[PDB]
Amino acid sequence: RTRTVNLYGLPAANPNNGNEYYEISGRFSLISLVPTNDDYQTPIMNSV
Amino acid sequence: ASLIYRQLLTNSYSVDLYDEIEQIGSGKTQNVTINPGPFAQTRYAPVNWDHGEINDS
Repeated sequence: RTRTVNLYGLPAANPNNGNEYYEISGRFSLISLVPTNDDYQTPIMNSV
Repeated sequence: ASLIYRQLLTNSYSVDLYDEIEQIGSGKTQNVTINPGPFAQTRYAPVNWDHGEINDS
């Protein structure tokens, strides 16, 4: 009941569209720099 | 060569002396101070997760 009709986009009035959530799936590749040792720097009696 | 038996029997008192050695050396305080090596450790930081900046108006 208004001028602006047939416009492409998505207004903020009701974005949820009655849905609890919008979901997305994917893969997650991380190349972080751990502090982890290499089993050295550990005392000489490092054993059962 | 029989002298070894005589020496053992005669010197048996050193057995009790050695028992004292070990059972009071244990009592005495020792601390082997394992090091940190020449290479030094360090943790990341105190890091806490939060929601990022929000564009309010």
